[PDB]
Amino acid sequence: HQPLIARDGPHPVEQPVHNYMTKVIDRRALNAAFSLATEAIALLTGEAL
Amino acid sequence: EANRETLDELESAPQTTRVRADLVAIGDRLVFLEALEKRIYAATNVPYP
Repeated sequence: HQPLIARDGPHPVEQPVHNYMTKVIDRRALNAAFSLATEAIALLTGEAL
Repeated sequence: EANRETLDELESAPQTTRVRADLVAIGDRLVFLEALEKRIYAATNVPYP
């Protein structure tokens, strides 16, 4: 909302104003890599135990 | 009576609030030091006179 200050002639007569915007969301992502190894899989699995 | 009680002087002081404003001592006299274009002339299109 924008205000008024009432002026005199010969300055034109301004009116109240109203402003409406709506912004759109912008989306992204992140990444990280955990990679394991083979002989490590057999252990945790319980196999080679 | 050469010097009368002046009619312009017989009013009681109005009620007074406590307002925030800068007061600067220049020479011997206090002065409101004021720049309006924040309070007024802000976010309207009226130029600052």
